[PDB]
Amino acid sequence: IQKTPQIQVYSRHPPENGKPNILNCYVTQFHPPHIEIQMLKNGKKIPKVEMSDMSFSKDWSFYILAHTEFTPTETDTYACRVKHDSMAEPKTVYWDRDM
Amino acid sequence: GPHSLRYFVTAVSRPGLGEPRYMEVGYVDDTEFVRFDSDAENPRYEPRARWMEQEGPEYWERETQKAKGNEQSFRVDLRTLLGCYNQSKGGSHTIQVISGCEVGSDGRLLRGYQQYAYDGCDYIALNEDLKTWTAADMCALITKHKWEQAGEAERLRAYLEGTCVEWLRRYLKNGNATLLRTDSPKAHVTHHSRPEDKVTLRCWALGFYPADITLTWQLNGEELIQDMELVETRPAGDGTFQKWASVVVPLGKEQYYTCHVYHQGLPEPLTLRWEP
Amino acid sequence: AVYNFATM
Repeated sequence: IQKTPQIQVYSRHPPENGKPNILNCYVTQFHPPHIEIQMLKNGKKIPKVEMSDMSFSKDWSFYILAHTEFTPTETDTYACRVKHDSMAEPKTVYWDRDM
Repeated sequence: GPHSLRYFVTAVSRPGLGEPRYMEVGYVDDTEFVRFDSDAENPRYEPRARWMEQEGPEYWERETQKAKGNEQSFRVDLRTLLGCYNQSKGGSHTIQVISGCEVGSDGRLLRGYQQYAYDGCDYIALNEDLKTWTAADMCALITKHKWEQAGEAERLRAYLEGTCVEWLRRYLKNGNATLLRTDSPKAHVTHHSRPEDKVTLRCWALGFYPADITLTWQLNGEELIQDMELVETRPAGDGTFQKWASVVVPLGKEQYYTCHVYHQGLPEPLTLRWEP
Repeated sequence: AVYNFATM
């Protein structure tokens, strides 16, 4: 009855170096509810990430959003790392500014 | 244009680590507006929308106390179901509930609902008549009988037809500026090369509210049903939403594909093309 | 405003 999280990373606005933005990590369709979600800047945990928009779909799977404010630069990298019982090892999804 | 008030309620046990975690999250439409979390430093009902500033401490106290009673009742449920299912004391389990109502633009009740699950499967639900229950297995049959005997559905129906509708009208009034707004999507198209002389064209829609939206790819006045990929509409961290949808086309044929965006905030739908 | 749930 275990369901594997789908993980999606994206910014609020089209990224521009030097302009304030919001980075999002939306983690969805998972079960059971216990989960660890970390946002990373250059391999290092970003402190003070907000968790919001917790809900469930009609088949009861869990949805949740992590977000944080950020200002992109040419070389800063961003990712979301998720730990969940459905997965043997943590899954890391990288922000792709050109997607 | 209907509106809804929904609460998402979850209780999750954690043997070896103390009391279950307990959480209630409330939404008006697609906007989070209140939250209670037993793991908080100071567990209490809290505003999640700026307009909820309009409620006085009385409200926060009342809701917090209700939430604390709910927490206790769900701790009891976890134990009850553990027994009824003859399950080990060692495993974590989850109860989930969605509870709420929908009203029309005239403020009149359209529908009310309350549905429970255990370990992510249907457990019991209030029927559309707001009078009778449907239980999904033999343990839920026990709960159904208890609730029939205690007149629970009549109690619930009074809340769904009374309290729930009335608070929803008040939230809609108080948060009018936020909740009744329309933010128009802003859209653009990206281009990605592929093996075999084919291209990915991805249509983005950003910055919109409310969440309902439609994106389509067209070839020759016709809509593409195949090779079209997408994501579920998702929150962007500031109370707006975004979406994308892509199609794979033959390289050199890009200009013949168009993306269409339909939204409450677009008097005319958007038509976009890959701009090299 | 949230419902005051009954035990199961």
